Amino acid sequence: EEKPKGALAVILVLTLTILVFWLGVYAVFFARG
Amino acid sequence: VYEAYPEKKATLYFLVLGFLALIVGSLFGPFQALNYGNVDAYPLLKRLLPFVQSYYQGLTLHGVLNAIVFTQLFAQAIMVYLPARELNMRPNMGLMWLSWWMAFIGLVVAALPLLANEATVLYTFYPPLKGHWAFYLGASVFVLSTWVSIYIVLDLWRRWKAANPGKVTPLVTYMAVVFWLMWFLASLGLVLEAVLFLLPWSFGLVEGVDPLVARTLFWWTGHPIVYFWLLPAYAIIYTILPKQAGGKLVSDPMARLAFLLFLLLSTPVGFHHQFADPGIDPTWKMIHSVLTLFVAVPSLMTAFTVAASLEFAGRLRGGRGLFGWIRALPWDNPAFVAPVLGLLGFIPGGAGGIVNASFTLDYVVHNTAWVPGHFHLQVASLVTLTAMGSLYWLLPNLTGKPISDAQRRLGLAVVWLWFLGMMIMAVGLHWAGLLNVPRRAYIAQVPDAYPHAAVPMVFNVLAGIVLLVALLLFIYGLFSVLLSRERKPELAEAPLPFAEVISGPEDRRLVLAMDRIGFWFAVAAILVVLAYGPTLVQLFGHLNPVPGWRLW
Amino acid sequence: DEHKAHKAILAYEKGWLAFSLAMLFVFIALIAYTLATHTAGVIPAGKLERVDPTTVRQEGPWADPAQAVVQTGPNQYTVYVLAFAFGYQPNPIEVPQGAEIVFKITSPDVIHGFHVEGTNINVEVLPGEVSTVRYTFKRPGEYRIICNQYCGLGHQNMFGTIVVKE
Ligand code: HAS
Ligand code: HEM
Ligand code: CUA
Ligand SMILES: [Cu+]
Repeated sequence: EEKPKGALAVILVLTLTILVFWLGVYAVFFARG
Repeated sequence: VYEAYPEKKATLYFLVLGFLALIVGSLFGPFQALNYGNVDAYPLLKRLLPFVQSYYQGLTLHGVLNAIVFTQLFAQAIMVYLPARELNMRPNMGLMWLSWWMAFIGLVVAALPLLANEATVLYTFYPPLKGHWAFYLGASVFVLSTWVSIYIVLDLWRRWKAANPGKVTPLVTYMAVVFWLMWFLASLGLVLEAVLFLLPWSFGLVEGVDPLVARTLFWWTGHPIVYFWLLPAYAIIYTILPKQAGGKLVSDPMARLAFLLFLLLSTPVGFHHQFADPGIDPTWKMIHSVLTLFVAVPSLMTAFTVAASLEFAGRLRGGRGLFGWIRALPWDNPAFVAPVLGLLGFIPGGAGGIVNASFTLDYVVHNTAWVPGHFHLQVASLVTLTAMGSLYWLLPNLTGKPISDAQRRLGLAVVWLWFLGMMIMAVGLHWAGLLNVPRRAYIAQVPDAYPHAAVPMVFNVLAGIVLLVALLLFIYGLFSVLLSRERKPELAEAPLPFAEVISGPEDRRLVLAMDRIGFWFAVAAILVVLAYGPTLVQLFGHLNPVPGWRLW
Repeated sequence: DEHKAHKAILAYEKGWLAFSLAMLFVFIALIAYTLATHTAGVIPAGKLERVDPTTVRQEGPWADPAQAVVQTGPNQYTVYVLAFAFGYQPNPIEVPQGAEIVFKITSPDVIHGFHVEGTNINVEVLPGEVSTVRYTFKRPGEYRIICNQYCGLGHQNMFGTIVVKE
C-alpha cells in the first residue's frame, strides 16, 4: 500500500519533544546570561 | 548445543558474567535514587553490606559495573554471537575464550581494589584522583579484550568474504564490522591514556599526570563508548525485533547507512564533554559541537526506520487507522515490550543530548542531575531493557531450556516496572538539574542544602522504591530462567528470530559504496586526526603533570 | 505491496533528513549567534595558561585572599579564585555589580567544578591550568557556589558565596 503515518506520527512527537527541550533550554540560557 | 556450538557456551559466559556485574552494580541504584530524594538510606546499606565505606564507593561500583562491565560484556555477546549465527560460521574458538578470561581476570583484579575502598574515583577516574595500581591495570586488561573481539569478528568477516568473492557483506555482519572498527579507533584514546599515563603513575614510575591531556584522551573514547553500548541494542532492534513484532525490517540500506555514519561520526566529538574545560579553543569546541549534531542523524534515521517496521508489523498483525497498529502488537511478549518501551524512553533521552550537545547551551546543565537523568533514559533504560527483554529469546537459544508462562509474566512485570521506574527517575533528575542540584553528590547528607527541590525529590524517592522492587523481581527472574532443570529435545536447533529484510533494485548501487569498509575506515581515521590532531599536538608539547591525591 | 513500499520508505526517509538537517542547522545558526553576543563570556579561554598547584596559594595572585580582586579595565575587574579540597578562597568572593568580572580560577589538589547558581558560570577547574571566564552580574545580591565535579569525600559539602556589591 502506502504512506507510513505512524512513523511520521512518531518522528513527530520526537521532533516536538526535541523542540520544547532545546528552545526551552535556550530560554533558561538567556535568563542566566 | 555445546560441541557444535561451543560458540553458544562461550557466548553464554559473556552474558552470565555480564548479568552478575549488572546485579551487584544496580544494588546501589536504590540508595542513590533515595539519596536524590533527601532520604539517607546508607546507614542501612552500610549495615547490610559491611564492606561499603562511602556513598562514593557505591557510585564507583555502580558506574564501573553497570556501565563498563555489564555493557562491554553484553556488547561482546551480541556483536560476536549474532554475526557468527548469520554466517553459520564458528569464530576462532581460542581467541574467543582468550577474550572471555581476559575479561574475567581483568574484572577480578579491578574489583579487588574497588571493593577495598582503594580506588574510589568513579568510572571516569579523573586524575589527579589516584587509585590503586590494580584498578588501572585491571580496567586495562578488561578493555584490551575488546581488541580480541575485534580481531575475531574481523576474521569471520574475512572468511565469509573469501568464499563469496565479489558478493556484498550480509547485514548483521556489516553492522558488526563497522561497529568493531569504530570501537577500535575509539578505544585508542583510553588505551593511550592508560599506557602513556595511568599505569606509569599508579605503579610508581612517574609522579605526575596532566589533567587536561588525560581528560582529553579519555574523552576521545568516552563518547564513542556510549555508541558502543547502544549499537548492540541497535542491532537487535533492526534485525530481530521486527520479526517478533510480526512484521519485517523495512530497509537494509538505511540500517547500513545509519551504522556507517556511526563508524564515520562516533569518534571525533569528545569536546562535547570538555565544553567547560580550560585550554581548548572555542573554534574547536564549536567544530566538535556541529559534528555532534551530525551524530544525532543516524539515531534520527533509526527512529523512522524502526517506527516504519513496527507500523508495517502492526498493519500485518491486524492493525487499524491512526493509532490502532500499536494496540495490535505482541504486548504479552516481554521480548517485544522491553526494547519498545526502551525506545519510548529514548525519545526524551535524545532531546537531552541535543541540548547537551550544543555549546553555549551546555552550561545550563553540565554536571547537574540532568546528565544522569539524560543518560538513564539512554543506557540504563533502552540498552538495559533490550538486554533484559532479550534473555527471553536468546537464553532459550543458548541453553535449549524453554520459557514458561510463570516466567513470561514475571518478566512482563520486571520490564514494565523497570521502565516507568526509570521514567519517573528521569522526571526527578532532569528537574533537579534545571533547579541546579549537582550530580555525583551525597546530598542527603546535607538535608537543608537544596530546599527548593522538595517536589522532584518525591519522584526520586519513588523511583528508588519502585525500582528496588523491579531489581529483586529481576534477580528472581534471571535465576529462575537459568536453574530450572528442563531440557528440550529440539529448540536449541531452533535459531535466532532473524527478520525478513525488504530489498530490491536501487539497493545494489547504494549498498555497494557502503560495503567499501577500508575506504570509510580510512576516512574515519583521517577525521579523527583532523579533530584531535591540532589540540593534542599542542598539549603534548606543553605538558604540565601535577601530583596525585587520595581524598577518601 | 512489498515493493510499493521499498521506494515509498526511501521517499520520506529523504524528506526526513532534509528536515533533520535544516533543523539542526537552525540550532547551529542560533548557537553561532550566542558566540556574537555577551553570553559568550562564560566559555573558558582557549589559550593554555600553566601554573604550579603545589605553590599556587603561597606565591603569585592566589597567595593572599585580600588580593583576589584587581581592577583591569575602565569597567573591568579580575578575580583570582581558588577552588580546593572542600572550599573556595576567597570566601566570600566580593565583587562589584554591573562590571565585567573576569575570574581566574585554579586548584592545588584535584579537579573541582565552579558553578555560580543562577548564572552560566559553570566552568571545570583543573590543577595546574587556569580557568578564565567572563560574566557581568546585572542583578545584585548573594550568589552561591557548588562544586559539581566530584572531588573526594567532602564533595557534597563544598560551597562558596559570591558577593556582588552595588
Ligand atoms: C548509551 C548511552 C549514550 C546514548 C547513546 C547517548 C545519546 C546522546 N548523547 Fe549522551 N551526552 C551528550 C550528547 C548525546 C547525543 C547528541 C546523543 C544522541 O545519540 C541522541 C540521539 C537520539 C535521538 C535523536 C532520539 C531518537 C529516538 C528514537 C530512536 C526512539 C524511536 C521511538 C519509537 C520508534 C517508538 C516506537 C513505538 C511506538 C509504540 C510508537 C552530551 C553533549 O553533547 C553530553 C554532555 C553532558 C555534560 O554536560 O556532561 C552527554 C552526557 C552523557 C553521559 C554522561 C557521561 C559522564 O559520566 O560524563 C552518558 C553516560 C551519556 C550516554 C549516552 N548518550 N551521555
Ligand atoms: C536499579 C536501577 C538504577 C537506579 C535506581 C539508578 C540510580 C542512579 C542514580 C540516582 C545515579 C546518580 C547518582 C549521582 O548523581 O551520583 C546513578 C548513576 C549512574 N548510573 Fe544509575 N541507576 C540504576 C541503574 C543503572 C544502570 C543499569 C546503568 C547502566 C547500564 C546505570 C548507569 C549509571 C551511570 C553511568 C551513572 C553515573 C555515575 C557517575 O557519575 O560516576 N544506572 N544511578
Ligand atoms: Cu570540589 Cu566537588
Ligand atoms: Cu559523548
